[PDB]
Amino acid sequence: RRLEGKVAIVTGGASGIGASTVRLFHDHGAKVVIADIQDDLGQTLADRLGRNISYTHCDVTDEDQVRALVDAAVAKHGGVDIMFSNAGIVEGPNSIFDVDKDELERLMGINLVGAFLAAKHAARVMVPAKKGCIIFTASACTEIAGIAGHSYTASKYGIVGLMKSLAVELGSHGIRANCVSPFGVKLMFEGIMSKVGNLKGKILTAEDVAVTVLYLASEEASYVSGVNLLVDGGYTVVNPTFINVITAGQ
Amino acid sequence: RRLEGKVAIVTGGASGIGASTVRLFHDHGAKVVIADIQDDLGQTLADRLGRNISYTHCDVTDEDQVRALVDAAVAKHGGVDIMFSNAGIVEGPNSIFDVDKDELERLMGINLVGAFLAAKHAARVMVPAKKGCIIFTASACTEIAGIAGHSYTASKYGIVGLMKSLAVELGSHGIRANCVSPFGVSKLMFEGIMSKVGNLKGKILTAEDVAVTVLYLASEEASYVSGVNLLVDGGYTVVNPTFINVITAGQ
Amino acid sequence: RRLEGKVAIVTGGASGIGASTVRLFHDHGAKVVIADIQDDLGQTLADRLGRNISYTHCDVTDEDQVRALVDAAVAKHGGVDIMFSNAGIVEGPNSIFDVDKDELERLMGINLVGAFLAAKHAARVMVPAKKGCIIFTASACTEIAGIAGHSYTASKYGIVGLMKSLAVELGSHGIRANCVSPFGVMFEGIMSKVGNLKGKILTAEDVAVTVLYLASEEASYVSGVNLLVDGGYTVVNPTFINVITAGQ
Amino acid sequence: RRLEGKVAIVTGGASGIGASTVRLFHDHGAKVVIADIQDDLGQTLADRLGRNISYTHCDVTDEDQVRALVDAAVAKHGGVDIMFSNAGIVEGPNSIFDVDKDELERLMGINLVGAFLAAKHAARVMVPAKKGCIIFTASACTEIAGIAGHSYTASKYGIVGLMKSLAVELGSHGIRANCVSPFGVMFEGIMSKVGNLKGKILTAEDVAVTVLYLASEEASYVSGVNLLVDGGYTVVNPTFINVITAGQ
Repeated sequence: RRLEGKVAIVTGGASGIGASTVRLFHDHGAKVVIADIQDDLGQTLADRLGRNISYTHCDVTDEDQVRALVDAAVAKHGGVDIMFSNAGIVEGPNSIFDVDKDELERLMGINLVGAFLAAKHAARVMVPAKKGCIIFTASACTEIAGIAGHSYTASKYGIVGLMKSLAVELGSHGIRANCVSPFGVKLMFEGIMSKVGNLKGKILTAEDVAVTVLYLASEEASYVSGVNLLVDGGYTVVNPTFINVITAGQ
Repeated sequence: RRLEGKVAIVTGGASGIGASTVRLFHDHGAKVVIADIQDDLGQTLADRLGRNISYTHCDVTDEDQVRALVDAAVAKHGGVDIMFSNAGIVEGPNSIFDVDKDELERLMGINLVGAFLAAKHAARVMVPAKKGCIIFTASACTEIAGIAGHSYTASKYGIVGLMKSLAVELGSHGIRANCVSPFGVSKLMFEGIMSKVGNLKGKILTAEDVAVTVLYLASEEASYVSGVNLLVDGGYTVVNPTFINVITAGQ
Repeated sequence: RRLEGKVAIVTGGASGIGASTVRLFHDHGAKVVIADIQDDLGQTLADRLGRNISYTHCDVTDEDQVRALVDAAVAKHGGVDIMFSNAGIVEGPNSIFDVDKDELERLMGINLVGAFLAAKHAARVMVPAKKGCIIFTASACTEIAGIAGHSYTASKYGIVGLMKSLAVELGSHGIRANCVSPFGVMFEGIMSKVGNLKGKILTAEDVAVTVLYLASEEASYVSGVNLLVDGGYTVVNPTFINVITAGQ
Repeated sequence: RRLEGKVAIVTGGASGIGASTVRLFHDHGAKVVIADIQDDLGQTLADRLGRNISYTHCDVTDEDQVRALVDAAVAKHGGVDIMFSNAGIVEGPNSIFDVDKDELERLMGINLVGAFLAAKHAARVMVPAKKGCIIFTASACTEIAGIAGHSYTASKYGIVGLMKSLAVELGSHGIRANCVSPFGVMFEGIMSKVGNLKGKILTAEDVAVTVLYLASEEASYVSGVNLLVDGGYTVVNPTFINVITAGQ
C-alpha cells in the first residue's frame, strides 16, 4: 500500500485509464473521488470498491462543478494529495481538412480547459498544505506524429506545456506536476498493435498505465517533477521507414 | 530578392513581428496580403509599401473571414505560397490562480484556433498546387518555462503540435510547415532587462531579427526544412544558470 | 519484493548511486553482481548483504573483463535480466579551455565506451532469452546546460543516443533500454537554494527507487526513456523572472 | 555576399557537405581555410576557387595540428569568425553485436574528440575578439533512431551536448554555437520512398545553405540550436498509419 492515507481525485475515471487507476489507487490504500459525466459507470464502480471510493458528477468544462468537486473532497477527507486530470476525448489520425471549428473548440474545452480548471482548483487546496501531486494524461502523440488527430494532438501538447509551467510555479510550495503519455491503450486491435509496436511480446493495457501513474503519484517519485513520461515501448523514438526500404530492396 | 513572384499571407501583420515580416517579405519581392483587426495600422502599412501589399480585415477567430481572406488572395494573385500565421495575444508570467476560464478560452481562440483555421484554408489552396509553406509564430516558452503566462504557454505548445502534424500530412503534397519561437520580442527599461537576462551578450533581439528567420524558413533556402520549431533565443532555453550562480556567489 | 528471481549486474555499484541500487535491488529479492574497481568497498558491501550479492572486479574499459563478468553471472545464476550500467566519473562545470585531450579520452572511455561494452555483452546473453532490461545512468545535464563539465556532458549525451538505438534494436527481442538522469545527488544549502522543487533533497536512495521502477515489470512497456530526476530543474530558466522581481 | 570579410575554417571540407559549404562560403565572400586529410581533393579544390581559399592538412585527432591550423589562419587573415567542424566518418544502421571497441574508439576520436579540439582552439582565438560562430555537423540521428549506426549515433549526440554547453559558456563573450543535422545527404529512389517531404531530394548543396544561415548575421541571435534538415522525417513514425491504411 503505497499511498496509505492519501486523497486522490480522478477526473474521467469511470472508464478506461481512469477506471484502472481508481482501482489501483484503491488497492494501494488511497481515498479516491471519481469525477465523471458517465454517471452510471461512475457510481457502479464507486459502489463496488468500498467506502473510500465515492463518485461525484463533474463536467470539467464547468468551473462551478470543478470547484465543488475539490471543495467537497476537502470537506470529506481533509485535503487533496493527488489530482489525476484524466478527462478527455480522443481523435484518431485525420486530415486538416476534417477539422471543424465547433468540434475543435469542443475538444479543446474538454481536453485542455478541463485540465486548467482541475489544476487551478487542486493548487488552490494544495498550496496552503505545502504538498501534493498533479498528474495529467497526455498522449504519445506529444512526442511523435502520425498516431492521433490534429485537434487531439494540439490539445495534448497544450497539456504538456501547462504541466511544465505548473512544475515551476508549484515547485516553490512542494507540489509536483507530471504527465503520462501512453500509446495504443478488441481482437482486431491486438493484431495491429502487435504489428505496430516497437517493443515486441508485450501489449499495452490500461492496467499498465495505471501502474505508471501510481509511480508518479507516490513518494517513489518524490523528486520527479516536470516530466512527460512516455509509455510507448519505444514507438516514439524510431522512424523505421528507412530500414524497411533498405531491407525490402535488399 | 529571395521570394520573387511568391504570394504571402501574414495574419497579425500590422504590428510587431508581423509588420517587420511584411516589410521584409516586400523588400525580397513577395506579394503580401496583410490580415489584421488593427484596421488603421494595417491599411496605412499596406498603403506605404506599394501595389504588391494589400490589407484585408480578418478576425482569425471567424472561419468565414479566414476563408474569404484565402479565397481573395487566390482570386487576385493566383495562389498562396506562404502562410505566416502570426496573429495572437501575449501574456507574461503569472499564477495558475490568475487564470480565468473566460480569458483562457479567449486566448485559446485567437492563438490556437486561429492557427488551425489559417492552416486549414492555406492547405486547401496549396495541396492542389503541390507547393507551399506554412509558418507559425510560437514562442521560446515552448522550450523553457518561466517566461510566459500559463494560458499563453499552453496555446503555444498546441501550435507546435499542430505544426508537426501538418508537417506529416502536408509533406505528402510537397508542403512544408515550421514554427519560429522568439525570446525578447519604458522601451529602455525593457532593454536593460534583456541585457541582464539574455544568455548571448552584446546582442539585443529585435522584431527585425525574427523577420529574417521567417524569411529563411519561408524561402527555398529551407526547401527541405519541415517540422522544425526554430528558437531565436540566444541560447536562453538551453541553460538553467541557478546552480552556477550559487556556487559562484558563496565562492 | 518486485524482482524475485531476477538477476542484475550493477557496474560501478560499490559507491554512490550504484551502491544504493544494489541494496535496493537486494531488498526486493534480486540476485545482484557488483562490478567495480573499488575492490575494498565492493567486496565489503557484497559480504554484508548475503549470498545473492557477489562482487566481481571489472574495469569497464576492458572488454575482456566485461565479457568475463557477464559470462560468470550466466554461469552462476543462469541468465541476466537487468544490466545497470552505472560506472563513470564526474566533472563539475568548467571551461572549454580546461579540456585536455588525454583527460577527455579517459573520460569518454569510462563513461561512454564502458556503456557500449556493458550493453553489447548484456544483449549477447539477453537476446536468446528474449527478455531483459538495460538501464544507464545519464545525468540531468542531458536536458539542461550549466550543471556539468563539457567532457562529462558530451559523454552523457552519447549514452542517451546509445540507449535510444538500443531501444529500437532490442525491442524486436523483447528487451528494454532506458536511462535515468539525476540532478544534485555545505552541499545541502547549495541544493536548497538551487532546486526548483522545495522541501525535498535528492539522495542516492531516491535514484535507486527510480531505477527500481524502470528495471521492474511496472515499466514492462517503458523503453527508450531518459527519465529525469531533477525536481523540475531542467524545465526552467528563472533568470527572467528574477530580473523582473529584482527591479520591481 | 553575406559574409564579406569573414574568416572561416572548414574541417573535413574537401568532400561532401564540407566541400559544398566551402564553395558557398566562397561565393558569399568569405575567406576560407580547408582542413582535411584528403590532401589531393583539398588542394585541388583550394586551387580552383582562388586566393581566399587555401588548404591546410589537419588531422583533427591531433591537437598539435589543430592548434597549428587555427594559429596560421589567425596569422594569415587576422582572426577566425566561423569554425565549421565538419570532419567525421559515417556508419549506416548496424547491430550492437557489430560494435568493436577499437572501431568505436577510432570513430569517437574523429567525430567527437575532433569537435572538442576544433571548438577549444576556435574559442581560444574568438573569446578575446568577442565575436564568432562555431557550427558542428551532427546528424538527423540525434533526433530519431533507425538511420545510423550505434557508434555514430552516440558520437553525434555527444556533439549536440558539446554544442549546447559551448552555447552557454561562449554566449558570455558574444560567441554562438549551433549544429546542423542533415538526413539522407539507386540511393535517390530509396530517399524518394523514405522521405516524409515529397518532390524534393536533399543534396549537399542544401545543407551548405543551412550552414550559411547559421554562420551569417541572419542568425545573429540564434545559438544553442540543433537545426534539422530532414523534410520532417524525424517527427513521424508512420508504422501505425501504414497498418491501419492497409486494412482500411
